[PDB]
Amino acid sequence: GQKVNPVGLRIGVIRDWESKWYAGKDYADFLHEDLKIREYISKRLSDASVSKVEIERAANRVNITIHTAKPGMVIGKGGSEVEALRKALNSLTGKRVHINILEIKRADLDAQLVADNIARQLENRVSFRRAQKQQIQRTMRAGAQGVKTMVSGRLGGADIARSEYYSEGTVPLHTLRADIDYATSEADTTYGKLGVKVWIYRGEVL
Amino acid sequence: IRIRLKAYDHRILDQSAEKIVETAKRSGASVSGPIPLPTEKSVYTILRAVHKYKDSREQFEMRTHKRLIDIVNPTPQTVDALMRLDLPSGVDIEI
Amino acid sequence: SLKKGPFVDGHLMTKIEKLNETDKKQVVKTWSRRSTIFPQFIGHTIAVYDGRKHVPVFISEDMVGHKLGEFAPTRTYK
Amino acid sequence: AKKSMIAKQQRTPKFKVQEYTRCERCGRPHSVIRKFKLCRICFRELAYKGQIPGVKKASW
Amino acid sequence: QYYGTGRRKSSVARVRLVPGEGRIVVNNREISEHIPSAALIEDIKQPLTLTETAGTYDVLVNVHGGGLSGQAGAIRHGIARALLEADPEYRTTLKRAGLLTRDARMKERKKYGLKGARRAPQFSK
Amino acid sequence: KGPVAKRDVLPDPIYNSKLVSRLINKMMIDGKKGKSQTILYKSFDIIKERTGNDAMEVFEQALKNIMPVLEVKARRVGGANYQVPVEVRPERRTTLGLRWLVNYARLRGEKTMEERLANEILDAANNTGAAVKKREDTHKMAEANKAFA
RNA sequence: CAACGCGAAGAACCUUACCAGGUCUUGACAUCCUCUGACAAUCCUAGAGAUAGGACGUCCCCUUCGGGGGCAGAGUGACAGGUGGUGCAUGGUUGUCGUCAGCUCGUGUCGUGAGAUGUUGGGUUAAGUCCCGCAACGAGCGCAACCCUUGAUCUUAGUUGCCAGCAUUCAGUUGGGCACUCUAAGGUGACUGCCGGUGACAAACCGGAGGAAGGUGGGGAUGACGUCAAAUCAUCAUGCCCCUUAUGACCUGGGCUACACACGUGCUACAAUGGACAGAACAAAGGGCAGCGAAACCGCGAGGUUAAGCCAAUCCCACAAAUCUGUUCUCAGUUCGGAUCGCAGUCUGCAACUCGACUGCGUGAAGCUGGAAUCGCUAGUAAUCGCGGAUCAGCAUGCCGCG
RNA sequence: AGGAAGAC
Repeated sequence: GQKVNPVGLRIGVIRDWESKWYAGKDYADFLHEDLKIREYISKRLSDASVSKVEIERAANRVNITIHTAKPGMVIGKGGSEVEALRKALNSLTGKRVHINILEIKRADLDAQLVADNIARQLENRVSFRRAQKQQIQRTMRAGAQGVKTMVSGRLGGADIARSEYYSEGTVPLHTLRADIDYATSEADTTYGKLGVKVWIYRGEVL
Repeated sequence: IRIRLKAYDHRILDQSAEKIVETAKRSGASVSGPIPLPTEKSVYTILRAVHKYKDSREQFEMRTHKRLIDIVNPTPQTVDALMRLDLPSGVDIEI
Repeated sequence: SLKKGPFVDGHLMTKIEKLNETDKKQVVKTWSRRSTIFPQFIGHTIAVYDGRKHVPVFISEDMVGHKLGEFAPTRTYK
Repeated sequence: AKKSMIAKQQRTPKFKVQEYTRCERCGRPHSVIRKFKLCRICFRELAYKGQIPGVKKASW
Repeated sequence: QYYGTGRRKSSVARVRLVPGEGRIVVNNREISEHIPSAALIEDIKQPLTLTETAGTYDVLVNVHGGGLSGQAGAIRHGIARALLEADPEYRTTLKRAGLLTRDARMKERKKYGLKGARRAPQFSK
Repeated sequence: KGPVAKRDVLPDPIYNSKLVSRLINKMMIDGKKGKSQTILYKSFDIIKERTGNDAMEVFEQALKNIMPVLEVKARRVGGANYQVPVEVRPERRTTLGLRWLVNYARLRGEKTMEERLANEILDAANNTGAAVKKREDTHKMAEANKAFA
């Protein structure tokens, strides 16, 4: 009884996939293994706040590129992450891996980082309203064309669970050539479990 | 010799088609145009909800398509050159 | 068991055959509803698991083609 | 109790007809797809995320 | 050797009419045991009689796909294309007479939750 | 809302006999056509030399004798559910006439289809008809209750 | 309404949670302490389950001879597990009103205030869609368009299609060629683009023309703020409850499929707009390698045999029925209808009794178009006729899709 | 100026 997920509605027609390959008659166990890579990358790089990973097959070699938007607390001495990730990933999948990193300039317009920012202030236990206003101000001072933010759950009141919305600019969810970046994040506090949905209208596609 | 290629993304398969035609033409390999082969379809139907409301369903399309090229003359040095030529990771070449 | 004969639990098959080739003995304890009654099993006493107990049944001569399973119905009605 | 039957799923069974299918990314039987080994729930969630590159919205 | 195309209801047909003595044939099998359903007979006899070009051209017809009445509509569109190709001097008279519509009436896509893409199953309070 | 009608033409405008062209090629479809129409044509022949004249005018006065002029609808006024007679548009007249013809022909019941269809054609040809009597039932209700206007 | 062919796109045993029986305590499931550093399989006794002992029967790699690379096991506590309760403790999803056209904000006016205005009024639209007055001027989510598919054509692209134009044969397979259907990229295209009449000349409405379609061409996807404390603790997760010598575990058998009844949804009919038999037919869209399986042979039948071809526009499913011509039945519980019942089988599977499907027989039931009421349906729509597909070893009248 | 119709 809600809107259909906009990234899942945009993929295939305007949005290119995050995976660019084919597997025949071994499709199932490649999906199982590369989701094991994606959960392991998420679990060990949640501190480094990856926006997205994207993979490809190189005829029994796999190429991984990871979008993290900062080298600073991520690359270490420069080779530490690539040795500690490439040997570990070789140990897990048993196949030849290659890894590369990419950065996002104007780094406050990426939705997964925005929802992780909101979630991080929720375990930081600053007030949710201050989190919404500060993130709205951060996204407009970075510059954008529209932001809609939602946080639902038990927001400090024990006996009621209600959502809060905060928006600015235009976010049409029904124009197809619109390039909404959408993100859902999950926050665990002593009050309970809180859901964040942020979706950003960055630009236009002709 | 016939070369097939089958994948999901008809854009990058099209630029792969003129790139292989360009390499074969600059090698002078008695070129033939890439013939469009019919697609293959699989439409899956998923319960929209989790526990209830059987009349609420959604459909998910999978479409994958193939094209074919043919080389008449042998030309083995240029054939080995286009074997050793690099390909993108979506073009999904079959010999 | 449609073309190649009755399909049974061979361990207690050979147990009851080594019973009856020597003597006549007490009831045969079985959990197995699986078995078809072989024609050489005439006159024996079988304790079949009904789900709650092991009901006793005597085997008559007329046990022509049907399996052992119908001796203990598993439902009680009125 | 789910991971007891998950242990049944990864362990080979006694007889080969006793073997059944479970999607094993999320935790259920009952409408697993064979050619993905994902059921409806975790299939549609991870498809809206965007993996399984053949799959998109369907209309004709 | 004028050549026309016709499409109606998931079926195609191609027609070739050359100057003959007025012979009409589909698939090189003749009218009696090849053509039932006399709607096809009025199909094959209407436009040549309404025009003055009846006994001049002979027509070979090739057929692919579909059923009988949709096949007849494909015959209609094929011979209409063949005449507008051959003799365009009264093609405008054929236009406002009609028969050039090429109806888009094809089978409807079945809708989920519905039986025949219009029929909801049944309702009760 | 509003009514709207379309245009469509089956037959040719000129050199086209209306009833003969209808009789050979028009408005009976969806199978069981061929043998039924041949035995129906020879039913027309046996009634042709059963009557002592041309049979088309007695078929057309059969159509007149089945063809209704008025019918009556029910309108809600008061506590009685009164009835209002009405003048009828010609397409509705044709639809009603053919509809009563076919459903009472299939409804009375007889040996088989061609002789029963001819049976109610001749039953409409003479004035003493069953569905004809129903047409005069529609009138005798209409000019029994046309004091309502 | 918005539960009742619903979660289930598939219960013989696992699925399975529920019941009975016999069995477990760091347990198969995650990590630390210490050894052996590689573990297991084959046949018995019970075996149905753990267990207990037996025949080869705890068997890698780096190695400055110290030790490590986590796979296998062994003893230990921190432990792990809960398809157990709480949807009124929650996120995450979904239906509903409803594709209904509405829901609000900024600035500013009016009001002591709650509030109002914009968002009302006139003309049209499917629309809060457009335009003219107006203390309002604007903006945002919605509507419409952009997206996909079906509707005609140009260029390029002709095999695993097309046989037009040709020579060839019962297999028109072939030697030769892309113009057509066909597969498909760029497009061409329909947008109020012209005439007349209304409409204060505006927006719009009606009738006309090359056109494949004229007034969003047909359909899909798309579902605003919110309501129903609507549904789900059955994917995951602090909140309490019992356990951890047990609501947590292992397996065997049973039950989820019972049955005096009442209901929801469907199938098959009650028939001569037919039944039976015989002959000629027209061919959409999907699936195929622990597979799809052609030909031929055997079989009063589902099927069996060795098996050519196919990793697929070639091979198989794929033998489409309703349709069209002949004989019969002549109005009947019948040559309708096929359900229950016995016999004998085929296939799958360790196993078809509880509880699979299908076939050959024989048996032939109720039923002669159904009261109160009640359901769906507007340019292939209802109705019929089939055809695929999905979960799956096997099981359609269920569901999805196609003609 | 054109029907009597209860309760939650």
